[PDB]
Amino acid sequence: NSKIFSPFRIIGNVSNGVPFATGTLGSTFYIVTCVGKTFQIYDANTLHLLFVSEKETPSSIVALSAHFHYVYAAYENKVGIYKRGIEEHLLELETDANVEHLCIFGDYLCASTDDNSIFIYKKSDPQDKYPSEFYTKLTVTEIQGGEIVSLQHLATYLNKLTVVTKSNVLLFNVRTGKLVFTSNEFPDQITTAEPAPVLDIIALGTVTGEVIMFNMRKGKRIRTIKIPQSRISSLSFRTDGSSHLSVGTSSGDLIFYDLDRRSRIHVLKNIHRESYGGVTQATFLNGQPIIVTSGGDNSLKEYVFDPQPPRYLRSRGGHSQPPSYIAFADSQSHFMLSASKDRSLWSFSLRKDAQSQEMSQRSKFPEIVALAIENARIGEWENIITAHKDEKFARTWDMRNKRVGRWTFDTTDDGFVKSVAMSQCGNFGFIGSSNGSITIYNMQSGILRKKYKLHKRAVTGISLDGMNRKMVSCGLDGIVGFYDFNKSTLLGKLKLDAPITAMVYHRSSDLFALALDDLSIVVIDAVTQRVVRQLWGHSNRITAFDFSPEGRWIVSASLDSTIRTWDLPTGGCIDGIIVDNVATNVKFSPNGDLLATTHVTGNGICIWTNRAQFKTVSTRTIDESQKKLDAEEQMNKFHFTKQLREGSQSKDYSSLLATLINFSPAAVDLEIDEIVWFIDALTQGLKSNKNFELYETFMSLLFKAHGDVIHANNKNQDIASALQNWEDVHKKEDRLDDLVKFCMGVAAFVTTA
Amino acid sequence: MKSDFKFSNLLGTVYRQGNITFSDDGKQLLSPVGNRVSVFDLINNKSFTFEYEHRKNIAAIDLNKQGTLLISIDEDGRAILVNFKARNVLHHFNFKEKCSAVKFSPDGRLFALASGRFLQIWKTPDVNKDRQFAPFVRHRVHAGHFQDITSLTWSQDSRFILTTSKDLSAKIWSVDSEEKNLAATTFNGHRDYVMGAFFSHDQEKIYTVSKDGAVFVWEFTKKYSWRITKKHFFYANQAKVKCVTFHPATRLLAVGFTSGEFRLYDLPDFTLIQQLSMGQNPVNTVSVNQTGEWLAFGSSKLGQLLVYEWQSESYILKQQGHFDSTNSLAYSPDGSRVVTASEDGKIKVWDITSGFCLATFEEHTSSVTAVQFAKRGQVMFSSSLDGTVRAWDLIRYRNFRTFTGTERIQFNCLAVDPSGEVVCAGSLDNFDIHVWSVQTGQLLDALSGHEGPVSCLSFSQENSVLASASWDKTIRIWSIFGRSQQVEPIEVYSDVLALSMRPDGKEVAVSTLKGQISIFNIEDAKQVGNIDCRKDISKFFTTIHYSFDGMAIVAGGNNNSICLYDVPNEVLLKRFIVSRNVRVTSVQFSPTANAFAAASTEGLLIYSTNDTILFDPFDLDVDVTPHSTVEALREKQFLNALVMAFRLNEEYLINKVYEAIPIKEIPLVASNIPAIYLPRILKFIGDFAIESQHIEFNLIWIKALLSASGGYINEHKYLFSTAMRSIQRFIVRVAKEVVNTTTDNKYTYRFLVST
Amino acid sequence: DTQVMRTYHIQNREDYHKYNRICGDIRRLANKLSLLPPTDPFRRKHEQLLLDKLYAMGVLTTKSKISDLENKVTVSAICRRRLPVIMHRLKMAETIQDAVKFIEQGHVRVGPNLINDPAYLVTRNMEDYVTWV
RNA sequence: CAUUGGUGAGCAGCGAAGGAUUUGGUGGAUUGGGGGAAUGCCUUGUUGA
Repeated sequence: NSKIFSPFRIIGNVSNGVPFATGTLGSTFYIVTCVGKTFQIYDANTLHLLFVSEKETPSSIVALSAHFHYVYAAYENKVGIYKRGIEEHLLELETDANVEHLCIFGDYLCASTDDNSIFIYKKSDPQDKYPSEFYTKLTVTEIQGGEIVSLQHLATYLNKLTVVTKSNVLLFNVRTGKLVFTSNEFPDQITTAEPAPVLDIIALGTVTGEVIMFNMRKGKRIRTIKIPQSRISSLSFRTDGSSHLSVGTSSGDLIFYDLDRRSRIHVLKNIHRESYGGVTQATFLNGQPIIVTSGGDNSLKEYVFDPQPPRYLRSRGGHSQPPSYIAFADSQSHFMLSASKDRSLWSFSLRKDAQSQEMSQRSKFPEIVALAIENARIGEWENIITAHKDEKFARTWDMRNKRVGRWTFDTTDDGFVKSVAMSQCGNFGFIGSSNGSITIYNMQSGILRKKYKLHKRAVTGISLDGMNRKMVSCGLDGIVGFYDFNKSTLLGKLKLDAPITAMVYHRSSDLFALALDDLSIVVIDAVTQRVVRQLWGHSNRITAFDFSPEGRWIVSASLDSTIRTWDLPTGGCIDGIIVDNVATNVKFSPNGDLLATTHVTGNGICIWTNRAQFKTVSTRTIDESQKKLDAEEQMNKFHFTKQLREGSQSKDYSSLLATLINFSPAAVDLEIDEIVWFIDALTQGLKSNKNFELYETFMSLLFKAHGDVIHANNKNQDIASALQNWEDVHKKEDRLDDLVKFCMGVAAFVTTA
Repeated sequence: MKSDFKFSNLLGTVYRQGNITFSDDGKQLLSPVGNRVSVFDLINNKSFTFEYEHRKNIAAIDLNKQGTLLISIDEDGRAILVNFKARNVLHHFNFKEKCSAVKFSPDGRLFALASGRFLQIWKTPDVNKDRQFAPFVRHRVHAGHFQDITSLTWSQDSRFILTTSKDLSAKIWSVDSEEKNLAATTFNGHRDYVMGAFFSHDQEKIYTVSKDGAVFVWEFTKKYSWRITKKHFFYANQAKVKCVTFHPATRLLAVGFTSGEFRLYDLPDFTLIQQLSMGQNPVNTVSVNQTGEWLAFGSSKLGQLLVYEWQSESYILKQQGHFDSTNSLAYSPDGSRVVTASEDGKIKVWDITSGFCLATFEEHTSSVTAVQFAKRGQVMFSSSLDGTVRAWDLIRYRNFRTFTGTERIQFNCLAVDPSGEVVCAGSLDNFDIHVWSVQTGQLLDALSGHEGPVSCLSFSQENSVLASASWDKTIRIWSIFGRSQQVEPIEVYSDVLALSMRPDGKEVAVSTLKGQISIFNIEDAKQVGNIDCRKDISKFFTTIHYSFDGMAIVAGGNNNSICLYDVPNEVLLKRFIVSRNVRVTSVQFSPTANAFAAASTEGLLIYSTNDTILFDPFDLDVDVTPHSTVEALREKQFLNALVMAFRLNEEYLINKVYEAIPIKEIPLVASNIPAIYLPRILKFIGDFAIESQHIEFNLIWIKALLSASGGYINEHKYLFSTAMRSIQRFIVRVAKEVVNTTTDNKYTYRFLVST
Repeated sequence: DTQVMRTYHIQNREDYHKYNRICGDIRRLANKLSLLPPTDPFRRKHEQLLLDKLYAMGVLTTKSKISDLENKVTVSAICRRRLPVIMHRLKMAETIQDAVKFIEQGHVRVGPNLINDPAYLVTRNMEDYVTWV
């Protein structure tokens, strides 16, 4: 529907809170993490971006499952059987209830709903790829047990399903639908269950910190573990020979407990945010001492046991809160800097791996109001200036080392940092305080170099030309400050009707647009020191606006859900993009290809595609709520007879001229009376006011090959009648040479003079 | 300027080893090179795309049936997808390893990969966009084999697979699991290694060849089996089949060898049409026309970089050279023509703006160190290490003189006067510069004034002052046409290799003994000194040039980029060349002021000044609508229509508002235009003139505009000199074209009176 | 032989095998031109044409005679033409191995160019241009 | 006479309940000539079986 951009992809998503799946990849494993209406498939040992869902679901996926080479996605009444991200099959359950948990064993599919009804599916053949046929329906009445917590299956339990409830544990014979075992009423509500690699024993983690080692054959406890003040969220067992216990908590802590020696080994302290659920799923590797933890904080972590406390191995994560301010880190369109209000500092890759890395602050830094980035001085010194909320200093950063700088930048006027800027050469930083002072520092040595004070209110945007000559500024007292960078002279100032909130500057055209409080966009030519453009139509405040790299477009993002493309050669709005999740940041790529938009909801970054293969479009607003090759070809260094007889009776040589001008260098063709009608074609060709460049060729080849046939040794025959019809308009064609003598002679004179 | 500067063309067609393929149209030529990918046409050769994501040096390219799906394959073995204009719509990481064979389906539906020791079939999507993490979906796999697939043939049905591998077996696979003839029948019985297997399009004949030049044809019969059609036993060729291809006419074979020849064969007769040997350098790749009219073949990097087009009736259609690395460039007095200097000892002529190589000159005993013209155009010159320096003509084919007379093996630098009267040459190890006459070649006086070796020789447009840079921390000024010599200035730092001059005789730039670049006047007052060279993959200052507009300089070292500066202190741009393993050795500017030069091991030439980027010359949006106000100014007020038209920079507007107005209004508008709207349209009109066929049209424009302010543009030179060049080249090129046909049509009627 | 490799500290034995063939190219060429009658001006001129090249090549440092072509042409004359061998002679360096390591970590500048190749060959006349860093 | 080299003591300022210096492993990203025969060989002829 949009006339420039198309929704392209979202970068910055790892997890959402759904417990991950794990499956077999030959000998290693794969991990299925959820995004929402999308999921992601990763390596176990190396965590490479392997696969993704090729098509979005109608709603968010509730439960994830991983069979040997298959991924089973649970939503509204449908489960997608996928392989390698590709939809191989889709079951629709015969209900309107919502699917909660799944279980797969032998030849079975277990599909639990929120109405305590489970649909059991069976394979037609045991060598089939998947169950597809409705076998039976079981219903759990309230007199049989509580609400179903999970669906599990222990060792040696053929045709028997473990359905754990809030009140008791149920054991079914799914070949018959019979409940072969019911357990007693349990005092504590069960939140987490886990299969054991030992026979007939299931773990039952309660709502409080109690682990119930529960026998399934006899139906009794042997052991329970009392944890003071914890809600058990995830449980996993070390299956490399050592019998241990991991206890996920809602706090984000992970409790390492030893089973045989009866001791608490360790606890990981707040590796996931308790506000985002804490540890949603924690799973050891089968035969390896590596546990992988997930949370609702857009991250996943990995931990190893070095043969002992665990060791932090590697992790892949993003911002836990939706992004606030971003910047393209390179013109090669590979890296970016992203900063959100979760006090995190991430830097993203844009290639097929799409990897990420959080910047090193080496308890977080306060959240960020402004960014300043360049690409000329990576590795040589610091290249990032960050403006934090409620701080009187700025923080420098190195993109090369991914590590914080050595220089904090005090405003020296008792005011908070409100606008940061950098020079294109990467030498000087420009900061504008909340009191109005703008200091120039040296990015190599961190020194005070220069200080200005003209604004009496907070400085909201600072820039400089790429020639490092004229420095522009905008303040809340309506002031637009024009400085010389070489001197300290006030070159100019302009006063507007509204205070200015942001300054974005186009360097290679020396224009800068300004978001004002009067809902207008003031684009300014800097060399004139003149307000030149102003844009109207935005009903609400604009927070993000950026220049097209060719300087022709400005797409802006406003609070009234308007993302409008603005064409500068006409000064009007040519496109408006009306969304439901409004973009907090719109950022033009250095190449003319992509767009970086961060939104209100969603921790990832939607990238938008300008098609850029064509356009001539100009439609409007508000909607839904050669020439030398032939003459060079003339010299040689080493049918149509219908048409001449049709033109023999009439004026029909435009078609023959079309065949000659189409193809066929006709020195060989015109060799195979008729030449009189050819001269008739020459006069009709001279009748038009075009193609005389071909006419010169035709008359020339007429002289060359058949000039003896023209000669005929006794002239003034009927040939000289048609030639007499030729020379008189040849004299009309003799005018053109003196014009060329004028042009070449005057150009030669001014060449001399 | 403020333009984007990049290569939409290059220097040299094929410098590294690559494949070869035509288009489906037959009027386009796909000519790859080892590092990047460029697409050509038949007439008016232009570099179309630039696919560069390679870190290893090989490339494979083919289109499906309509030329919109284009790939390249390096040794890394991943896929890039561009439409027509190097967009990189899809960046599909395919593998870590390379691929031996790869082929589309002829219906454009399926896709064929041969790697490892297996077979991989992938989905071919239509004309679309990105948004795909994996746009390629597996259709089928076919397993197993014994080892890696060496060659591949398909079917017109797109359901049959006839292939061969290193295991001397021609295996068979069904595409859509149809099991065509229910078998995977391998064809064997070969005495030597099978180089090529090709399936005939009649569904009847089975073509096989082995490396001994023996051809075996088998039948489509699966008593009831595939029997023999024909056998061969050649033991007299003593060669190896390097490349083999089959014709769509299904009648001929074209065989390329390691021996440096190319042999023609007929399939039912098994006869030699003709063999063509041109040397010992082998033919690497070969491509066939889709109807088989023209015959082209690729060759190795160590062999020939020379690819020749051919026919079925044995005559060459297109020839090309491009031997080893470029040492220097030289701009023609019209600038459209480009000569090359190389290590071989040859100088080659290249109108590479249209791709053509007309001729060359070859009299050298050793390599060439520099090339330079004379602005008269009558003569160009050779600066080589041959022991002499010889003079040359354009199209008359005569070495005028070889200038020498002392024992010398190394002639490094050179300078001439603009009059062409005297030529001075700087000897490297000998501390003497030698003058030579245009009359006979006389050595009148010898100039022993040096204590270090010379490094640059540059003469001014003022034509009174010779500038020289030597390797002794001393800059040298000289006068010949007066009565004496001038006291040479003393530099502060820096033995100088690279020197640059203004064509006014006032501004002079020196490269220091490091990455600092300092410029100064004729009164030796230093204007700028530019900071050292960055960019680790130690300092270089090897080449420098003062731009012809007089507002910029271009700096070149050898750290794989190029640097841009203006007359004030600052950097204009820095353009880095992305390449894996010195780069720059000669920099000068174009006389038409559209690009500049760069001599390298690779060879890359143009800098692409563009107009699609929006500019604001004279506050454009005071003229509010760019269309309706113009449509108002096409009825009335033709003076303001052009003043409004210059403030815009949309060429789809410029041709129409420039076209619409009548003839009589043209001298009036030429009379009343301001002088600040002038140089860009007088610059643009010369490049715009060469394309269109409205010559009398622009002719009446440039007579009035040229007659309008001749004294002012005579007062405002160094810009209207360049625009003057850009129009004068069009003037003489059309002029010599139309005068000849004017006289050859003129004499006819008097000859009619004769006899 | 073996100690000549040890004294000159050559990286490869095949590098010794290269220059023996390069000497062997000269030596049979020294033979065939010597197998001529003495009255030939072709013979007398072209011996001098070969000698005058090899002076500036640095193989014949001093001025030599006709019979020294059979004599003075050795592999070791080529082995002295290497870069660190020349470097040790003019006494800006200190040992043989010290001349090696400065080319290794890059402290030698020959004229305007930086050179770090260990197999660099030095002529008789270009040797004035080796500068420090 | 030179806050001249080294050594050691003390004070101002800067921080305050620790600071400074070094090293190891693990994890990720990124890269041949000249002569020669009795004698061996090659090639050709020859002798009979």
